[PDB]
Amino acid sequence: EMSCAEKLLKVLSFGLWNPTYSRSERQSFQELLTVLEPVYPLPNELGRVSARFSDGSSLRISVTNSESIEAEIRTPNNEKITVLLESNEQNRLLQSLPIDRHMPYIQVHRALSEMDLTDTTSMRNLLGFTSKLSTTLIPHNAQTDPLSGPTPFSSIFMDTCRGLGNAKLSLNGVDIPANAQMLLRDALGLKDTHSSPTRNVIDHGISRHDAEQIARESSGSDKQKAEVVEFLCHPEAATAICSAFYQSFNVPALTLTHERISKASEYNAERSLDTPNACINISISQSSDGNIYVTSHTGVLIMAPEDRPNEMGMLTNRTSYEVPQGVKCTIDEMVRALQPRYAASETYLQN
Amino acid sequence: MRILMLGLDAAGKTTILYKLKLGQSVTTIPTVGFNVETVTYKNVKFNVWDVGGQDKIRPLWRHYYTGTQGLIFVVDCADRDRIDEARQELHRIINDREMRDAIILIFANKQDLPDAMKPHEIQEKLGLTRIRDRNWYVQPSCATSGDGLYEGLTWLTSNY
Amino acid sequence: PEYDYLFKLLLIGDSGVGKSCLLLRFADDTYTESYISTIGVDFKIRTIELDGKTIKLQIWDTAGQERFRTITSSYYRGAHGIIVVYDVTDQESFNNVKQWLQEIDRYASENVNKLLVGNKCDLTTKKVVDYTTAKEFADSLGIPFLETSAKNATNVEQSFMTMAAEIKKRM
Ligand SMILES: Nc1nc2c(ncn2[C@@H]2O[C@H](COP(=O)(O)OP(=O)(O)OP(=O)(O)O)[C@@H](O)[C@H]2O)c(=O)[nH]1
Ligand SMILES: Nc1nc2c(ncn2[C@@H]2O[C@H](COP(=O)(O)OP(=O)(O)O)[C@@H](O)[C@H]2O)c(=O)[nH]1
Ligand SMILES: [Mg+2]
Ligand SMILES: [Mg+2]
Repeated sequence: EMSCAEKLLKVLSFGLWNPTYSRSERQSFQELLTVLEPVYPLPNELGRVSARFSDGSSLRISVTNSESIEAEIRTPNNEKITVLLESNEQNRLLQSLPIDRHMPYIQVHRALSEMDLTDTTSMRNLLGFTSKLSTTLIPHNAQTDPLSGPTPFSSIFMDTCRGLGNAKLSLNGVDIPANAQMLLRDALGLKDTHSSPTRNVIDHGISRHDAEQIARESSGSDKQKAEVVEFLCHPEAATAICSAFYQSFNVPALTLTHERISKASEYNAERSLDTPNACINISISQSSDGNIYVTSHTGVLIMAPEDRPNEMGMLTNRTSYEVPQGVKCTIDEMVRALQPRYAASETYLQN
Repeated sequence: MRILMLGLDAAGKTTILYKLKLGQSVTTIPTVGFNVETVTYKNVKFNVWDVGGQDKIRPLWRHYYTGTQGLIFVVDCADRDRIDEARQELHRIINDREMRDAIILIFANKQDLPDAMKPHEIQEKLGLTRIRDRNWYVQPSCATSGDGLYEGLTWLTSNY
Repeated sequence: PEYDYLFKLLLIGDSGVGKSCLLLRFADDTYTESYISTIGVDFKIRTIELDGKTIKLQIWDTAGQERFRTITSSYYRGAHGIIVVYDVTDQESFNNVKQWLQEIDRYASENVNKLLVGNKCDLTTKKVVDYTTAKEFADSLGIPFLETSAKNATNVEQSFMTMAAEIKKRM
């Protein structure tokens, strides 16, 4: 009766990339790793991850700057179990965790057993995964800073209209399906690509009416749903959701591999590979402390380096930041208050 | 062997250091601090110390002069506008008594680019030709592949 | 070489004014918002037939956010045309049409075929740019301005082939 959380922690500890898995089991793992949602990390931490499984269990992995991996779990019978972990070139543990690290080069990861790149669906299914892997903190100068220049956070609202209902959202592990997002897109008063959130939605957030609905149409226990309601009621929440969809957050990483990114676009335009431009996978979590953390990584097909020809993969430009308690959904405050951390990573198919 | 990698920014140092440590090429990022790895080629271990080349952290190169067995000065064969700026630093490096005595390997990186600059040219440009009473070599290389990167190593080995 | 021509078209303009909707309706004859904002540069292809010649196309789409300015410049190089699109419902996007033209000079070739386009004309109720107001700045510079719509497919085929011919003149 090994608790759900205990399973994942056991796997990641032995090697999520261990080739000995009968593949049948890979499926068994993907379902768990996709439940890991990056949350507000503590001062002396470099990355915190949380996950609330269906067996009532829970996992909480921490990573100090000293790259120390401490973990805590809670079986269905609330049995606080703390387990200290270690990562080696064998299990590549520190890799299968959504944590931006200091690397001299963009991190490179390999997909699992079957994940293939063909249609729109096949793209999302991959991003769901890579977004749960490490990345490389990419520096940004005043000239490439997504919050500098003439018009900072200008398309933050329009970027959301064509975003919601077409992205993989998550609020405290509670997956937000398509119809769910479309409901939010309404409460946010984002009709056409020219409108802005109602003056009321900014000072008070999403009305308790629409908000409560969005929850009902979302995967999660009744207990969990209620949480999503208390979140979508604060003015801050609005600023967190509309910002995560920003399109320029990709500048920091793109200006690094935009060249190889186009080479991938060419190999597809000719191959008629029916695949969208990019995909967005957002993860917003609000700690019981009150802090609001928003992690929005975008996906984009990219061509492998020179040494490895005709091998396509996907770049995962991640952007994590905190939402100060007070920051309201206005093009202005969003620019003065928020300090996003940008980091991407290249993932190539197993071929 | 304690090797010290230096050179102007965007010259392609980190691209080289980690090109040997991994064999495969990676998308290097602007070095703000200093990368130090350990590669073993020709049955000999190398201790490369890639230091940033930003116009700012240029003066911190002296804090690495002492204890240097060899100097690998990477040069962008295409950035002619700053090709001179190279001999400026290079000379200032190989002069300081600290490193007044060490083998000097100059990498002619980016030989793949059109505006490529032939070795014998960089040799006279950097001002290595006139300066004697010292051991050096101009090895042609391309970090994005690995050409010369290993031969440049075999050089340090034979010349020491 | 099964094709007679190889032309590269670039689409620049304020973000949000349908440079993708005009690139999809022309390449795939479709329109929907189920797509997320373009991140960087998109690449599509659509072969046509004009003057009895196989005119294979290579359209390059680019983001609009001011931040993607520096990264997009690396695409104005081998450009045979530049469709500076602007929203005829958003006055702002109409003024910047002049700025996008400047970027073209600094980066795109001196002899790049400039083709102006006012998209999203179906929403006449919320429109702000008279066919005359725009045509003025357009005809003032030798820019074949045409009002199109990726939703009604109005002049989508027309205003696009206009470049396919305007280019065949220099060749
Ligand atoms: N085209 C081309 N690019 C190269 C070549 N070698 C390296 N590069 C690129 O040069 C750029 C900078 O490489 P780095 O090694 O980071 O330069 P650096 O001087 O070590 O960086 P700092 O030390 O931080 O200044 C990267 O994009 C490398 O991939 C080459 O041979 N040809
Ligand atoms: N009603 C209407 N909306 C349009 C039309 N063309 C574009 N749009 C709007 O523009 C959005 C997508 O245009 P988009 O491609 O993202 O602009 P781009 O990012 O600058 O290329 C959609 O959400 C539409 O609401 C049109 O012909 N009619
Ligand atoms: Mg470097
Ligand atoms: Mg677009």
